[PDB]
Amino acid sequence: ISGSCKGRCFELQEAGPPDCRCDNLCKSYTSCCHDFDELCLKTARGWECTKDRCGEVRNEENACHCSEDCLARGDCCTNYQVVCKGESHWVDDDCEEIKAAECPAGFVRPPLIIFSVDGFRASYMKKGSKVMPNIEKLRSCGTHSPYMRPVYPTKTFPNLYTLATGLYPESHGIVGNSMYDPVFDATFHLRGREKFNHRWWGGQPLWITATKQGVKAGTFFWSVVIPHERRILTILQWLTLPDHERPSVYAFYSEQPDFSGHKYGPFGPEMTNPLREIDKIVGQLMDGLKQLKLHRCVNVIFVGDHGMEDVTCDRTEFLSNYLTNVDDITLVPGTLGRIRSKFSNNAKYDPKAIIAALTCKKPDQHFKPYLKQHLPKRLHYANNRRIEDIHLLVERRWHVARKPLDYKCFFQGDHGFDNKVNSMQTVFVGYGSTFKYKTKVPPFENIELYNVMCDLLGLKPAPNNGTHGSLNHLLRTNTFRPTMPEEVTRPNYPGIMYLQSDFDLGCTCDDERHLLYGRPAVLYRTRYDILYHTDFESGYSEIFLMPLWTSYTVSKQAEVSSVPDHLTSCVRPDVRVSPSFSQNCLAYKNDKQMSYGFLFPPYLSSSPEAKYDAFLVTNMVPMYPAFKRVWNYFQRVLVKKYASERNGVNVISGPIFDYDYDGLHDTEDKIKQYVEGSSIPVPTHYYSIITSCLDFTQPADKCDGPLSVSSFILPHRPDNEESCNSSEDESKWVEELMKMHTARVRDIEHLTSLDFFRKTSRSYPEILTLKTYLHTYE
Ligand SMILES: *[C@@H]1O[C@H](CO)[C@@H](O[C@@H]2O[C@H](CO)[C@@H](O[C@@H]3O[C@H](CO)[C@@H](O)[C@H](O)[C@@H]3O)[C@H](O)[C@H]2NC(C)=O)[C@H](O)[C@H]1NC(C)=O
Ligand SMILES: CC(C)CCC[C@@H](C)[C@H]1CC[C@H]2[C@@H]3[C@H](O)C=C4C[C@@H](O)CC[C@]4(C)[C@H]3CC[C@]12C
Ligand SMILES: CCCCCCCC/C=C/CCCCCCCC(=O)OC[C@@H](O)COP(=O)(O)O
Ligand SMILES: [Ca+2]
Ligand SMILES: [Ca+2]
Ligand SMILES: [Zn+2]
Repeated sequence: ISGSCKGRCFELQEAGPPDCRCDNLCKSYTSCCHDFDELCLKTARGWECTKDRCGEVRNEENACHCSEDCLARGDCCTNYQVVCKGESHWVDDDCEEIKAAECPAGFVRPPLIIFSVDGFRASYMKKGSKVMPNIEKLRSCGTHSPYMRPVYPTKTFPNLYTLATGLYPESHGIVGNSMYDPVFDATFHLRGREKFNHRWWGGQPLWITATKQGVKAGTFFWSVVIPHERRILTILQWLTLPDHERPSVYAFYSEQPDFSGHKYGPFGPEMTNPLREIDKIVGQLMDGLKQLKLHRCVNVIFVGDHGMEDVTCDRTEFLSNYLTNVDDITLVPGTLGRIRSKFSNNAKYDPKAIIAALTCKKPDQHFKPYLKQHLPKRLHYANNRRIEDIHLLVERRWHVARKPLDYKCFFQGDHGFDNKVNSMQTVFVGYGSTFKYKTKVPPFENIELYNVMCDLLGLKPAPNNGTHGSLNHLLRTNTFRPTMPEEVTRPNYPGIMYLQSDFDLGCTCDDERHLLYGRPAVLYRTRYDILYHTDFESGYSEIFLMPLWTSYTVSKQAEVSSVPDHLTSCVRPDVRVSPSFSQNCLAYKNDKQMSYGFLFPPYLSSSPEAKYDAFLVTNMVPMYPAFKRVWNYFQRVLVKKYASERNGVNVISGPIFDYDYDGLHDTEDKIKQYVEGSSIPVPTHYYSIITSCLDFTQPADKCDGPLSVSSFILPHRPDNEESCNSSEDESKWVEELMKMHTARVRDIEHLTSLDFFRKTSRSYPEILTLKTYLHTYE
């Protein structure tokens, strides 16, 4: 019978054009039939059976049933067997390893149930089985990490879609809870019907990837009035559908503990209550799965999207204290700041004046302004038209707003800060057939889970920003095996081919062991030369006229010499490299804005004789004088420091060209600044990979087991306006700037189209785990 919801409640073939709908999203579209809340959302007698309800006569108006025939109809309360058939709650069963998916007949695959909780800070898991018995046993039985790193901004909507796509917000388009698309000339918001339009959403989410490859998904979404218990009973009821109508992947999301976390903060005593109610819902799901004889078949992912931080209104910075006029600008306020012009036609609006008026203007300033290209590359922002040119990175525990008027304490917790902040770290737990038994894994970013979930359903994942294989150690059996990217350009090994008289670069001068993990593979068409020296090895690009990488090893005992005062302006030609593909000092001395540095520092030479190799023209790179304060401190103080703390370090350094701020290696046509009157391109960033042995008892060049690595992508900027303390000695701000721009080896690989750690004696999945490690310093 058409026109009403009986026989169709939460049907997985929902559609507005035909009839009124009865699915779990009819509320959000305001299109439910008149009998939806009467038939599909029954709430009589609650969600728990009792001793007296055992074997009752079927009353169809009850919320859930405790009759005898409910197991066949597939709509018992989740505690039916526990209270009526003497069974035990799943949380009380001992932890028994699942060596193989024990599934009842009919299941092509272990079902995947995604359980998402908003605002579940990683600190919450320290409450134990006293508050959350079901969650802690999922964590101890299955696979878990100390925390999971979200994406920036650490907000629900960008993170929930990132979890479903594996892409950064810059690529899937959901760059914030609120955003303005200038092409649409429209505003995206949390509340409202604008979010329902498909134009805002890029990438390919998990449910679309499953649908396209013949794996039914159903409906991932739940209208907010549908209670959590009804959402669980709906999922369990779907699990009893016939074979070719039963979805394989399911998703539950909960708005707690985000709501209570905002009202009371992450450490409020009121936080205990919602975390009990969340574990109750987890208990209902696992009780129902055991009741369905699926507790040893289903895969369950308990995941969060963002943490929570203590934020009060008394800690809100106001732009009206900084800018002469705030009426000409529109600001996205809160734990992050995005500033654009309020008027289409306003030529009196200039970003350089606003950025300057916001740059180190007050002591104890709790925000920092950035052009989006100058944000730390680990954030992977910028590359989207919905991302404004002016971004304010807000200090943790603080807010920023335009005026005090747009501000009228209502809240005690908030989120959205840098994704490396401790309070923003969230949780991940994997329990089920394919997940490992009682295993802890290192922290990882949520961009990597999309590959795992498709692997759990046999789906080929759409292109994403996870490094497929870096999470292979999460599963019991992996169908996917990573492929080392094959080398595109083979290197040249040039000997001495020229005489020093062949060179007229206008340059003066008054006169294995260093490649520990194999050479980097060049993954694009170019021409470069391998150059061996006593102290360092480098792959010199003949196209960019500078090395793409330079590798050298500093022992724990290595001494730091100094350039003699008569050799400080010494640059020598490389007789192995043609003068046609060499840099020249006349370019640098005629460029009044640019100086030069060295990828291998002459301060770390093993001998004055070998020091002349450091002054080769093939070891030099264009560097602004203000950046040379940062580069020279890193090479002369910090590398020796790192080699002392870590029993030697292997340093791989090189330039990065990303003028279009898309995170990918630029080709020749995208470089927008050269050395004046030259063909020497100006790098936008400089990277370094500092590798040691995880077992510090062994030196870096004699390491047997896993490695310890840390990387940075220092922005090559002509001023130090980013560091407000740059007036003082380099021991008071440089290390802080580098900690801000920490990076994964993976991010350097994207920005240079290179591949590191190819001959390591470790398994490639373990290496893929290393290349995704982010040293957060927190
Ligand atoms: C994160 O992953 C996404 C998706 O893999 C990456 O974005 C993709 O970037 C590539 C390279 O720029 C784009 O490919 C190109 O497509 C154009 C047509 O638009 C055409 O010239 C070629 O087919 C070329 O391959 C691709 O369209 C784009 N896709 C999406 C969905 O964004 C992104 O670069 C990754 N981020 C990082 C930091 O690696
Ligand atoms: C409970 C409501 C208030 C929350 C609104 C839910 C909203 C986030 C969901 C509901 C419908 C979803 C879209 C739909 O599933 C189809 C796809 C196709 C895919 O290629 C891109 C994403 C998209 C458009 C979904 C986006 C998220 C939606 C709007
Ligand atoms: C497949 C992995 C994802 C698991 C399934 C989640 C659904 C897929 C994600 C879709 C992107 C849009 C989110 C869906 C609705 C979000 C429901 C929700 O809970 O929103 C609450 C959020 O406003 C409040 O948090 P904040 O304002 O950021 O503090
Ligand atoms: Ca680029
Ligand atoms: Ca300064
Ligand atoms: Zn949330």
